[PDB]
Amino acid sequence: SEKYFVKNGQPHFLISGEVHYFRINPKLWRNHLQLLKQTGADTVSTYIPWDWHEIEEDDFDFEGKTHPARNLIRFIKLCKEENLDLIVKPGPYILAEYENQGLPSWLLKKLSKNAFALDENGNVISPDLVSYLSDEFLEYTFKWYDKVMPIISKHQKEHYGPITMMQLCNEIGVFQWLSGKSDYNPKVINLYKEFIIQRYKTIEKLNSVYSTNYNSFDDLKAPSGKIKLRSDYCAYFDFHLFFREYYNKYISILKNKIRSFGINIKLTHNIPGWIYGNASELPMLISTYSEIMKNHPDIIFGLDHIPEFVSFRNAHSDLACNKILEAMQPEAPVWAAEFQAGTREHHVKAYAKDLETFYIASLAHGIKGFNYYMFSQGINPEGKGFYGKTFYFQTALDAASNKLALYDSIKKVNRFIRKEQKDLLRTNVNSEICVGFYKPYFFTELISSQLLKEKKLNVEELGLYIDPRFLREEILFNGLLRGLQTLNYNYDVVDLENCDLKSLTAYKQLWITSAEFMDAETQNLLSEFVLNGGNLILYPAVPTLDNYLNRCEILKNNFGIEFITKDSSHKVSAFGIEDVFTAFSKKQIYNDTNSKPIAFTQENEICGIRKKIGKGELTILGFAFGYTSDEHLELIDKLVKLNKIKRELFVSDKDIQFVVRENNKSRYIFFLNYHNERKTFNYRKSSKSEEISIAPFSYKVIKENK
Amino acid sequence: SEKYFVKNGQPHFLISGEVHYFRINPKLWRNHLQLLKQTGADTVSTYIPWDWHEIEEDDFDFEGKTHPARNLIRFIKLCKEENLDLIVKPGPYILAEYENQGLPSWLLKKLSKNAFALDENGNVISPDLVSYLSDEFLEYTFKWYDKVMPIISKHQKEHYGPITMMQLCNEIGVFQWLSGKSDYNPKVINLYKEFIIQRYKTIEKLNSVYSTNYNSFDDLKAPSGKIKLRSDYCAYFDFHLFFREYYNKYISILKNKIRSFGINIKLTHNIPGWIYGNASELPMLISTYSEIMKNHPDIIFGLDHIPEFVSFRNAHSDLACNKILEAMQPEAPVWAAEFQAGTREHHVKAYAKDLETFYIASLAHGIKGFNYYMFSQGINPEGKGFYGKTFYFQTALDAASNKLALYDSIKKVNRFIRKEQKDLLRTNVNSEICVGFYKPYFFTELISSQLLKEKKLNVEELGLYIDPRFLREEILFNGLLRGLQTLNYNYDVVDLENCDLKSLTAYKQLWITSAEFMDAETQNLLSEFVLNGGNLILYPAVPTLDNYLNRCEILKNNFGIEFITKDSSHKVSAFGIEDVFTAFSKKQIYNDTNSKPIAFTQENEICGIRKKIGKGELTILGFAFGYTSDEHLELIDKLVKLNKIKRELFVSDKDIQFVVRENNKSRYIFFLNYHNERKTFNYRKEEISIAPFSYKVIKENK
Ligand SMILES: CO[C@H]1O[C@H](CO)[C@@H](O)[C@H](O)[C@H]1O
Ligand SMILES: [Ca+2]
Repeated sequence: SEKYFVKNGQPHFLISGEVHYFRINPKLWRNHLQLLKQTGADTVSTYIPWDWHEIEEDDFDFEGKTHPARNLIRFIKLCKEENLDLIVKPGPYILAEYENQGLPSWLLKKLSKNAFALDENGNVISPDLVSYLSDEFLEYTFKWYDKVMPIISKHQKEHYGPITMMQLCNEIGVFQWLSGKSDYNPKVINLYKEFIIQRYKTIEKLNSVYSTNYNSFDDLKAPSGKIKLRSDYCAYFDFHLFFREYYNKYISILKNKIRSFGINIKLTHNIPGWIYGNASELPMLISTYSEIMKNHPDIIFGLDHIPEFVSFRNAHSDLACNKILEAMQPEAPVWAAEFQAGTREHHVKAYAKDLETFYIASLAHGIKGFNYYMFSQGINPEGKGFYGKTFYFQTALDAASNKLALYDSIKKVNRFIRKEQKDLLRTNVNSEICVGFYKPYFFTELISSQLLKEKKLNVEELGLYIDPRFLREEILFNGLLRGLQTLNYNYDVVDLENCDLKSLTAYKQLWITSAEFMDAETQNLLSEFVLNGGNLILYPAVPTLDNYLNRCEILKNNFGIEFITKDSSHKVSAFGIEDVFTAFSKKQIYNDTNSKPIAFTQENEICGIRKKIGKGELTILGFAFGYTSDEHLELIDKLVKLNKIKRELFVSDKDIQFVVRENNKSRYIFFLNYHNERKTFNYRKSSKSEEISIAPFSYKVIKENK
Repeated sequence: SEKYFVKNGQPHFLISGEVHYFRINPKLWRNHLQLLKQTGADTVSTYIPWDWHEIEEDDFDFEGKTHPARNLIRFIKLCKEENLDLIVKPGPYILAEYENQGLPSWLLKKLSKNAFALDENGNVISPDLVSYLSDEFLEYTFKWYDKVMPIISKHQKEHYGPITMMQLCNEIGVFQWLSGKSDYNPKVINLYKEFIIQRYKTIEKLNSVYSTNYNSFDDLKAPSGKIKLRSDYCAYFDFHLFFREYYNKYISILKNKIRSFGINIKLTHNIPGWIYGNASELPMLISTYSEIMKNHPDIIFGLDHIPEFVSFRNAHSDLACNKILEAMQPEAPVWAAEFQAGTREHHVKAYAKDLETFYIASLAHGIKGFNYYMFSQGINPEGKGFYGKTFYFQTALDAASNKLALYDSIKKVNRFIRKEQKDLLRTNVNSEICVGFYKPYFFTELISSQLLKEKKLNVEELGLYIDPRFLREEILFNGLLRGLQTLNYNYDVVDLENCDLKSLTAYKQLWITSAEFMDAETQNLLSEFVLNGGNLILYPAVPTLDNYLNRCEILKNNFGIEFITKDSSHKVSAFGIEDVFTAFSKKQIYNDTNSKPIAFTQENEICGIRKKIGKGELTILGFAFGYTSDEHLELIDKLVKLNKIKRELFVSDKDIQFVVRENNKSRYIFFLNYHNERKTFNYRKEEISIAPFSYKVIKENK
């Protein structure tokens, strides 16, 4: 059942290293490639920068005619001579801390104003930020493709060349994110108007959903400014839906152009979202790719992991991100397109002894392939560095090809991977818990994010109290998922959109973190889940509204629930745990009918119940908790034990993390110490104990035959 | 010349541990105190919560009549029996994750609406947030003081009781910081109007400074909402000055009440500002106490240090805070009133091996005393915790007085401190670099902060491009100060306000991080400094405006500077360093008559010059850099070397931090490894290995 890369009909662990030929003395390219191969890597990865190769308009150099490091053709031939497969990434954007994010200086000087991303006042957001579907931008992008794509096509694996994969552009939308200023370019606003007319057909239908009074579609403007009315929320919701279709149109245009050159290799894209060493916003960015992933089964998305350090402060980010990619892309392996090696920022250190633990933790956490980014340091030639002359620090090789401390860490990890990959790639973890991923709670990058300038969404002005970003960051990502990982309970994540009921029936529990709104399809799905025999844990709210904040009481009615919303102390009791601190004064107070009351407010009013419905079980908690106290871990533990779920190991130190991965042949036990303490502990299988000592911020791996 | 606590006429390192009697079973009070003493700690510290002792209106229990943990008198007696001095903190606010931040529930139910802090519409901001100068709030505070202060008075050291210091209230102004909201209670606004009338005298004078069109003071409304006009910036600037006076009025009323009971012990206050393990906002909180510090030489402010971890990610925060407090409070020792021990937050781990290294780094960085907060965990009685049942985790003792991992680390550090205190407390570092602290750049807690989600200050709307918070956080705190500490160059900080020219002449360089605005007094000070023989480094702007954004070009004119502001690539070259990334497209381009050009834009326009002015030297850079590349460290190193300043040691590993502390007889070398790497190195003016996130201290006789 596992998804993994295959080479010659056998499991293959993809081990790539990033080596920027354009930032390395070409007399040293062969030494970099040999030293990468000698770590057991099978692949090398590089950007092909448009700025570097189209040196002036219609003046192309791929042969080193004008600068030796423009000799892409020679770099491709060296990869083949040194038995490395090649990933190529020709943009048009590369970012890569390259001046203008990779776009030619001559291009950005020549483009007219209507090629750029524009704010609502019509001003350029950034002199290096184009509008993706600008006619002018795509014409010049196509002329760049006309020159680089025949080279890529010629050198594909099917023609005995080394090229196995190509990335389209780079982290689509990472700029509408890192300004939260969204693109109000008129090509964009016109496509949005077409989208709305296609979605609603008549202004009367749009007015019935939004509760607006427009006389025609000509009166409807792109939403801007703060959300003050439920009608503003509806307009922005559709504007988020529109941006997902817009990014799908962009990548669709690039893909159709590439395929016309006879390029049949695997196409990729890369997911941004780590900043300052955690990834709690990454799920919002992956949600922007929802329409690409539905329409392009042949484009594999990989993660850009930037942990910066490896401790309890960020231990849950990589696992929650790996699980959420698997939920949105269940038919392809989970892989890291960019897998931190060294640091992009001199002042933000990357220690070999941290990253080595991150690499092993990533294996425990189900990664199936990765591209060390950056394996080799670079030096920017010709002033091309966005932020300074040196590209990356504390890498595996310096720019001169000297081995640095990280080289032996990568060789060690790669050696274990090559020894074990045949069994390790086929291992699963036994997850008895499924956590639901409700994508619409994530569709807020225009109105609510850690990066956005202006907070545009204030749910209280809409008569709501549960903010979808607060729910998905603090109750779900930093709360439930952090809590389950800390307690060593395995979970899977499932996308609730078009979700097959038969996928959900394998789990002992389904956990749904709900706001006051949820679409009829999902309310119906969860109703059927419980009636047919499922066990559902649902908090902090029974929803009563749909995605447009119109009445939808399907789940409430199907579960026989009556409630009133009342103010009380933040503290509740639940399952006999006193002084559980909850996020809101407002709580759902349930009437006790045909139920067991299991949580109480300070006034002893019922704010949680358990009941039997058809063949299934329902636990509802009308209050919000993440993981900000010890009472929160005790509560998660109690809820898991309601269905007699057990950890795989008894471990004497509750602060040790572990993962058991197994197939029919092999069992791997991964122990992870995310803490600055040398820990001595003992363990045994849940169905004579072994003693282990583990260093600070370190790991152990045990293999068992059978 | 050093400032330090004294005991028996000798230097004394103040070692206190926080132990909340009201959160510990009283059968275990003695065991907690004995275990604290056995670490070498000399003092114990606690709040005395108003809510806990005035159990109903005018019903006081200090003797455990109604709950055994209300026996304050017994706890004071145990402190004396167990040979510990005591710091008491009776509020009225204690915060301390205590319900209602320590105020009685019966008081908050009874107060009239006009006793509360109000929003601009007259709505109560929070049911536990009083107006500091409310007559009804102060009447009830005075009735609390009338019961608790005679007990404190009787138990002073003077009367062979254990009480040696007392804190007034707790983190005054903290609620306005966390919310970004000011108190618009009409009594506060009337005091603001009196402040403005006092400052300007006539509506004509205020109109001339603000460019307003008022016919009288009656037209004048307290500022609110986003700053759109230069006149709104002016009004908000004086609103910040007003709150600094308002906090001084409040602490003065408490102080005078306390002194009326014959309480002659040392009075204290505490400074917050750490967020997620860094402290780049704490200087803004120091700045809120400017008027208290000028008017109360006898109130010692201590720091609340909350590092959470110990690495290169936050290594610079505690030194920069200790140096700024020394600048603002030169006649008292720098001490930590709340010195992290364990963690307030279960999910935010506090490792003994991190905190041990933080404690030794704090000695390197000039700390003279501290109070481990929390030495002892607590259990909230009777649901009185703001949060869950437990108060703090990973402390030295759990609430039951079980020893935890931190206990042995604190005992080890305290043993070293007691062994070395007589000499270590009398050591200083030799700073040849002085960095200017310009308080008006910090006066922004109501309009621009890390906690204020919706920014009210947008300098581009005012025709400015250098934001004072960006400057003070990224160019100063996380840039210059981080860079100097990383490069192992000693610096001192100086308060530029009413600054003595004679004090600046000890230094070989003065570094000024300047926005486009600077008051006439500071422009004149820097003018006189250079003309008299000083070496000034000034960036990223020669200022041309005063604090009210009215023309003021004293420094520009006295230095013969001309410039045009022009847009160019972010990257410049400086002192032959190529590809120096700068924060702004806009840069100052200088006329170079009588000057030497030393920095260039991508098109070779002059964005930095050196010049001789009178007996002194000027280096002006018309661009902003912090520390976000290796070129930035190269540029700081070149600037320091312009005046032949040298590090004290050659250390073979540049990523080892050191501090040399000296007096006439004794030298201490502190080696700090802020990295996850075992490092081996040698040093000279001898080959040593230091574990990850660890330290080594070397003694040299001179
Ligand atoms: C500009 O984008 C870069 O920085 C952001 C913010 O850290 C990352 O999320 C992203 O993966 C990286 O490519
Ligand atoms: Ca001149």
